[PDB]
Amino acid sequence: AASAEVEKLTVKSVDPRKTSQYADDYHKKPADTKAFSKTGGGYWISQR
Amino acid sequence: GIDPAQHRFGAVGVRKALQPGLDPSLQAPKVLPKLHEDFKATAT
Amino acid sequence: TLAGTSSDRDAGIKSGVQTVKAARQARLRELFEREALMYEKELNARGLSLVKPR
Amino acid sequence: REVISIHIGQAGIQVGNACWELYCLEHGIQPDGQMPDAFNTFFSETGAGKHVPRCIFLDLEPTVVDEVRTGTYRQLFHPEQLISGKEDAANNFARGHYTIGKEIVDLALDRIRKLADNCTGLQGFLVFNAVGGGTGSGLGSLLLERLSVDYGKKSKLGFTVYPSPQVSTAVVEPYNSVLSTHSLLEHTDVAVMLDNEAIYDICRRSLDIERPTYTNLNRLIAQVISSLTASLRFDGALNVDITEFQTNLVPYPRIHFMLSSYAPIISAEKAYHEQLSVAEITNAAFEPASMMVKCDPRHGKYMACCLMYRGDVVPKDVNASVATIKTKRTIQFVDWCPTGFKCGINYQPPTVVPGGDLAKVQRAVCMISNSTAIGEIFSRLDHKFDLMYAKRAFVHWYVGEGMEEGEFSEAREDLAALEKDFEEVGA
Amino acid sequence: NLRYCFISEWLDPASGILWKYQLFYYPESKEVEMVDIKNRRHFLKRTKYEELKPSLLFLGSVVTVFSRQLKLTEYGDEFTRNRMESQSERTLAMIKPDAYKNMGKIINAICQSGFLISKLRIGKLSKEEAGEFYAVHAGKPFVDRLTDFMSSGRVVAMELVAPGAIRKWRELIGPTDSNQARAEAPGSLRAQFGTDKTFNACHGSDAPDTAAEECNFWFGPGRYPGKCDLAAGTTLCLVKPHLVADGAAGLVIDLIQESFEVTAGGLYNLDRNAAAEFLEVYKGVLPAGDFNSMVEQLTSGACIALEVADRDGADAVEPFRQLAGPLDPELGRVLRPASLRARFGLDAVRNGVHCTDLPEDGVLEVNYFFTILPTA
Amino acid sequence: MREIVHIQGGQCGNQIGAKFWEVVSDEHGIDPTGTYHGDSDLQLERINVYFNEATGGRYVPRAILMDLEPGTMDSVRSGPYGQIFRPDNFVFGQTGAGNNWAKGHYTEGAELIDSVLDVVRKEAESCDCLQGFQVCHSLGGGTGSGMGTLLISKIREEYPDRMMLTFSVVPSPKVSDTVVEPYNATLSVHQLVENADECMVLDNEALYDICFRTLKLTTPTFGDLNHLISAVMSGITCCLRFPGQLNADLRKLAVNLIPFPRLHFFMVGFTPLTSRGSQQYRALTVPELTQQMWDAKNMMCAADPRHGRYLTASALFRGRMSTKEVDEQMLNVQNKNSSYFVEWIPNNVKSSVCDIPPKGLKMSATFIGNSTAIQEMFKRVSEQFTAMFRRKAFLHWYTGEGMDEMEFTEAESNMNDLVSEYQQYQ
Amino acid sequence: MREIVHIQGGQCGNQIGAKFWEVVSDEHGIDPTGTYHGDSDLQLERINVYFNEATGGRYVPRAILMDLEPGTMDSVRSGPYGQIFRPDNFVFGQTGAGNNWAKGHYTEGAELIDSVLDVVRKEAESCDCLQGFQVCHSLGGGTGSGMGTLLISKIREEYPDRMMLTFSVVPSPKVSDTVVEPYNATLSVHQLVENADECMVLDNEALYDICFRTLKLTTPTFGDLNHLISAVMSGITCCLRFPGQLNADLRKLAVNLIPFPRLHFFMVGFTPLTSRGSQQYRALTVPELTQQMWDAKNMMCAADPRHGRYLTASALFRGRMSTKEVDEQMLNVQNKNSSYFVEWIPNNVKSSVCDIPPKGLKMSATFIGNSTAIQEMFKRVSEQFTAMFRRKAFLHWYTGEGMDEMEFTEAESNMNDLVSEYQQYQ
Ligand SMILES: Nc1nc2c(ncn2[C@@H]2O[C@H](COP(=O)(O)OP(=O)(O)OP(=O)(O)O)[C@@H](O)[C@H]2O)c(=O)[nH]1
Ligand SMILES: Nc1nc2c(ncn2[C@@H]2O[C@H](COP(=O)(O)OP(=O)(O)O)[C@@H](O)[C@H]2O)c(=O)[nH]1
Ligand SMILES: Nc1nc2c(ncn2[C@@H]2O[C@H](COP(=O)(O)OP(=O)(O)O)[C@@H](O)[C@H]2O)c(=O)[nH]1
Ligand SMILES: [Mg+2]
Repeated sequence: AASAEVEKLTVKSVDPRKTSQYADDYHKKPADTKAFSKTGGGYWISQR
Repeated sequence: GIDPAQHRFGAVGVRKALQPGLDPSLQAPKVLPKLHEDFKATAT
Repeated sequence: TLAGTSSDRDAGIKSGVQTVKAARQARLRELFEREALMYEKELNARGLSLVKPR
Repeated sequence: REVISIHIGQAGIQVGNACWELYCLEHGIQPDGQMPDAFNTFFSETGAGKHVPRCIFLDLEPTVVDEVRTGTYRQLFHPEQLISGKEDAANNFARGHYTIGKEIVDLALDRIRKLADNCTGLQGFLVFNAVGGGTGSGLGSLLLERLSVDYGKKSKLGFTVYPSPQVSTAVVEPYNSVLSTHSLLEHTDVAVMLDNEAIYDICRRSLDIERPTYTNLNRLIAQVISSLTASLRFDGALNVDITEFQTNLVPYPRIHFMLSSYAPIISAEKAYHEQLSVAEITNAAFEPASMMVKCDPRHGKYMACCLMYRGDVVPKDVNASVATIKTKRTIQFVDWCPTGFKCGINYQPPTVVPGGDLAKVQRAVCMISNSTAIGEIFSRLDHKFDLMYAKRAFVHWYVGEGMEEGEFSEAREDLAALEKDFEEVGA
Repeated sequence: NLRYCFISEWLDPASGILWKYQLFYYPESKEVEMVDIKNRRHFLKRTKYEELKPSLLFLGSVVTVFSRQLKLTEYGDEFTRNRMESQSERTLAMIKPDAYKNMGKIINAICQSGFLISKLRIGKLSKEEAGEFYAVHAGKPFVDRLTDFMSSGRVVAMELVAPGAIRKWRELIGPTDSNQARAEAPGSLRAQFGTDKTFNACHGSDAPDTAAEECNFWFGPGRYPGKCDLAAGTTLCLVKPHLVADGAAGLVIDLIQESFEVTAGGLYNLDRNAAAEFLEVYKGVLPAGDFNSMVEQLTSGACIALEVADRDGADAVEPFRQLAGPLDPELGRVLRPASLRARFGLDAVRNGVHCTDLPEDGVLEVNYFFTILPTA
Repeated sequence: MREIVHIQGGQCGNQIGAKFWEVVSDEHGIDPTGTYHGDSDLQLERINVYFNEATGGRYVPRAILMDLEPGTMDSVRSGPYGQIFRPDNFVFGQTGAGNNWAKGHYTEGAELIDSVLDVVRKEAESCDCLQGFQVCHSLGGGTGSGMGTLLISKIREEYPDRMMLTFSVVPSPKVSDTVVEPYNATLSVHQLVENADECMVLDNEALYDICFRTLKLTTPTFGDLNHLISAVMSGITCCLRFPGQLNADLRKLAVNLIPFPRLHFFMVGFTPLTSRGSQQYRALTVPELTQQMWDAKNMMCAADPRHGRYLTASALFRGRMSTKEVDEQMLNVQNKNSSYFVEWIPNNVKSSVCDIPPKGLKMSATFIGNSTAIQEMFKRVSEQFTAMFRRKAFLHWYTGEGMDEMEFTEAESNMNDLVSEYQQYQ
Repeated sequence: MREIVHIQGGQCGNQIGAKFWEVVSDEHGIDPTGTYHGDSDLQLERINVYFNEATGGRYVPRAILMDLEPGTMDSVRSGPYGQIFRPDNFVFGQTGAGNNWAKGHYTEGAELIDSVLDVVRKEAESCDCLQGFQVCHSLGGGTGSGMGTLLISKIREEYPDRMMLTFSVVPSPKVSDTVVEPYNATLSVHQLVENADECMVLDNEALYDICFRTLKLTTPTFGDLNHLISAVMSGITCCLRFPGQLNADLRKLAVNLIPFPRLHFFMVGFTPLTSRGSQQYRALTVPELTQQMWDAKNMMCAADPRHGRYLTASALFRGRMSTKEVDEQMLNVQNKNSSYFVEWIPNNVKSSVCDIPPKGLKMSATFIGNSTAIQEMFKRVSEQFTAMFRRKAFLHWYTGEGMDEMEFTEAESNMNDLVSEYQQYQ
């Protein structure tokens, strides 16, 4: 198994799941949102 | 060992079966073989 | 301040005691997360493991 | 160019609760309301360092609404747009359309008025609801009516969730469905069907989640909606706005029902598995194993299709692929529309949600078609309606609310007219 | 049938009026009943509590029934009188600073030989504080120098309740001259931990009335004499009702006194509203267990709590946490056998000792537990 | 917001209500002293459905006791969570009906019902938006059946737009307390089919069968059976007090379950029920819960569901579960045993999921089936009734108090046309 | 994945199954408390065939014990590896049949078989894809033969598409326990030839002779006999539980060994079996195993195979071997003793290799031969049946319970036509 996934599982071992599905799933850490930028999706076309 | 007069003659909960999370005896062992859990993490 | 006024309960702002209690809970959770990440390695040093929820 | 989005019912506001999560994650907005012009179609910038969405959640039971008022996105909508009633309509079309509607619709449309007034370049509306329930069906139909008499000329994108054939969680949803279509015909402009069992099979087969909750379903539905509006939000090589679906996809004043699909719906390890390119995703967009409505398009003939491409897509290979599609003979078109396609290409790739199940792919496809399998779906619903109505079951709840048998008979013959229209158009 | 009756009083949690609940306890069926003294009406019917030790109930004791802790002020019946005339013998068995360094073994010996500790308190006495004590011995110059010795170290004072309690304690102490006690009986506690006749490790009241007065001096109604709480560099440890009941308090405190300096400790039988506050931060975590169950076990009985401080005086939180080991007794027993939670912690919620967990948190818990609860 | 008031009638109803308020208080985390000491903030948010804060976080139940003997009042101040109640709400007679339906409906009713109507009026107008009323009583007793039944009549005459739940135990011949059980049950049924919206039929026979077989207990005292019915009632009204991924209020459950205005007698069950010796050997999955739900030995009525058909059914799940798993299980059950369900209604099984399990359990269920097998129970009651009525036994204490024979013939008519129409839809 | 449920009937069946589950749990490395403690990962992927994960590594066997007298169940819970079964799987009567086939098939069956059918059903749909059922019972006793036989009939009627193994011991006059042995065996075999898919015949006489000659034991208790039968049963099922260079499932062996629908009575052997004094003096090669395998004194039936011909034969090997050596050894055995094989079927030997040996051994084998020497056993039994039935001894304890005489004549005719067609194909 992936080491990071195993680490995430042992992290979730401590949470009691005493909250609702909504909060437990839609929770976000402040570092989860990346600032907006021109990614390499389809932007190499217009940057010629 | 019976006093013929004072002795009482003749032959003499469900929460525990309902909410077993509180029961201290019925629990997970909480320590398992590493090989077993490494199989389980990919299996389940 | 210790508690809120009458307008705080309507504005939804939590009182001082409530906010300090919540923050304390969460800091504690962080500490125990670190401790669990330590105990997992200490167990795999022996060959045993923690049980993980499903 | 600005568009507002209303959410009616237990299902609609959860789907929207995934949509707005997706939007803030795409535009780099923190859920607390600030960033650390492309957003302008959704978020109005009030004052400074704050963006509030152009939407209204509304429902009659307060439990799911104040679950939002206490969830993570408290600071996004403050508590005055989230309209909440006191008691539920409880799967009762008449109760939602006449009893509680008459007290909630005025406040709702009074709020939507000053939302539109804050807006300046209003494109259209898009609504979110499931027709099986009571609130989403009844007062949704009442709301669409009053909005159509309000503006009329503006496009209304109805993304409805229909009942799946065999997997179903209610009992009277045939009654509520039929009563919903009777108004959804003559009110909305472009109505997109999204069933549940097709999504279940999708996450079972491709994404291989074997225990999927509602979060995963609403997550990928939000991906489809986001892929629909990416042409309005971001600049691409070939942009397509909301007014195009009105012309390109609806050949008749009453035939507006659209099956959606999406590709590549791929997990985090099958992405490394598969070599991703444009030809195969253009293929994968057309097999019934990746459609959002459980129906067989092999049985039907396509009327018109639309293809939203996102990411690393050049136009030569999408042209080559649709050339291969039109020359294949496993699918068939109608003899009316030789130009059966409408491409659209945008530069931004779809984003990932941390804790989600989808990986960061370079490109993606949202297919939206029009066919006659939908005419088959409505007949499937009409049959199971007629069986229960044959014994007059559950009727006394509706009459007890204050409705009668007349609207039942006329909605029945209305769908009968719709069935005739689809079968004559198929010829 | 047999019935033991006591008027107990119970102040409630948010309308201040105290009042008597009279209580009937049946030993044969382990059954407790309650009828309010005022209003002539029943409060609690013939229900099986069976959670109160019959030995534990005595005059002035505090027992919690159905989430209300009501101390038994005094019995009503003369039958109950004779029956509890037997048990309710109280004495003040305080210790001297020379033996304070090894008091864990002493308390172990005490409760393992057989006794009851009702109330326990550690303090440091000022000169006027030691002179307030020993009031009867004011004329003796021997005692006038004793008081200066006594004012030096940290003293411990415990109330012992037992059948024949005054006599058993005057027995187990041994004569005041510890040298002659060493010669006479090695099992005597004074002979075991005594230096000189001038210095005796343990002091025992010789009269019931004298004990009743010194007990009042030490922990009277509003009296909290010689409080000695050092907030800086200290941690809080809770000896739980499990250990209080079984008597492993001596087994734990000597062990922790071996590694750290122990400063301030008391027997606090909390109310539910105090336990909720003290604990309320561990409801987020799942290793601790149900918050409601964990709080319930803590209110189910008396508990000791000591201020632990380290030799170096830098910080005691981390070293004491390594000493305490994991939060679960199973995890401790597997990978930290030297931990005391592993040593005598039964299971998840019946763990032996509770401990502070954060450096920002140690002094907060300590000053709370030793100023806030005690003042109230 | 949505409001439920609770009414307890008769000795059996009062003791059931006592255990019910015990279980509810435990789920919301308030101690018997009336203060809040729970953990999750999900508990604070919907306690207005059952409680009112009085002065500083003190929650009194929104319940009305109703009886005729003080011995019941002692037995409800008996247990803990007994002092939590409302002293004024102890509206209470003094004579005692004593297993006489006429005494509970004509004599003592005339002097007690005005008082209970006033106090229930105060409890109704104390809150803003009523959802419904919830009464717990019996069908065999006198002070429970007749008094509570008139109470139901006067209330439906007062508030005709609110829901009504009635937890009613029904007599069975194997476990039969009194001898006039059919004389009271038939009249209770006669009035309930025209007044109440739906009724949850219970019985002690099935409860003892459960406690013997699946619980493997030794001594199931009455506190246990009341604990089981309490867990059932908490499972029914969990969707109002707790958020879920698919919400189902009381009226929503009623309109999904009741196809005809007279077809509203439900059989109920609960899951999981495990013996403490075999609890460790069992897994916790949705199919594990379903295989015990649809077991006929787990129903709480003396009505074998495989002796008839289901008209509709409902399954309220508690705990974080997979929705796809919920629906596929209901579909598989509906497809395998295809003959045991009614034909002319598609998808007879409505379901709902809540995120909050009961305390101590990881994942629980509550089944409510509106089957046609209830006609067997009404038949086994009506036969006892007509056997006694052919010889007019025990009739004089009833007719001599104000009642007449025509009422008994009307009860026969309504019971009989009722069971004929269940047979019609069978 | 592919699933095998276990059904144990009667006293012998329960004690055999006890040893069987001891040795299987030993192979998969689970301790007698029910948790995993093995070392290799190979054991984990194929415990789903014989177990169900309950909670935290709690693997309960997919077994069902069934009898009529609590002595056997107590002896099951007494020994080790008795604490791992699910107590709900201890489906169990109270009266006791006691060597009366009519008691085991007509009276006590009517109230035990519905219950065992309930639990075996619930245990069948608990898994996804059934491979078949596996029943261990006797043909001499009453509660084993009769009850197990009816269970086989009910099961083959419900799930006719799944495989079925029956390990059945038969009585012999030399080791004779009871008096009604032919009255039991004849009727059970009469029912097995139309219900069971295949049967593995055992007998205590050959086992005693094996422990005398080859094992050279002093006191051959029942523990070792059941120990040998367990090793046989683990040997036949090892293919599913472990990978191998050539895998042979249950249906694969059936279609390889059964040429005609009534020719399905197998005799079994086992290798290696060596005395402890000579345990280290021996070698471990495939020829060494083959010599001990094809020996006539190693069969586990009282039927000398050299008095007949093998219709077919099969050998399942366990351990690291070279299939070239395996196949040439089979070829040598078929070429040398060419008279002992049938002519009109070439290459009468099916083989298979699995790469995991049993615990403590380097290499083992399991022989399954469908020969025609079994007709000696059935003539040996049927002649005793005729000797008793011709003068109607003991007949009335059967006729007085529901059975009639034509059933006995039916079993006679079916036994006779079976042995005649065996003699025909010889
Ligand atoms: N895709 C999706 N569908 C949902 C979700 N929640 C509910 N539904 C569907 O909604 C249909 C019923 O309507 P609901 O939205 O649940 O309830 P409602 O429309 O508000 O009507 P009321 O229950 O009377 O308030 C069901 O058939 C569900 O399949 C969801 O989270 N995602
Ligand atoms: N489950 C349960 N049933 C009860 C209890 N007490 C009485 N009953 C039932 O009530 C029936 C008699 O009705 P009763 O309680 O006397 O009604 P009442 O006289 O009007 O109050 C009997 O058949 C009992 O089975 C109880 O504590 N629990
Ligand atoms: N191998 C073996 N055979 C047994 C054992 N117990 C009994 N038997 C045989 O089984 C026959 C009796 O079967 P029995 O157990 O009485 O069957 P039941 O009465 O129907 O349960 C006897 O001929 C024994 O040889 C055992 O433990 N091992
Ligand atoms: Mg809804």
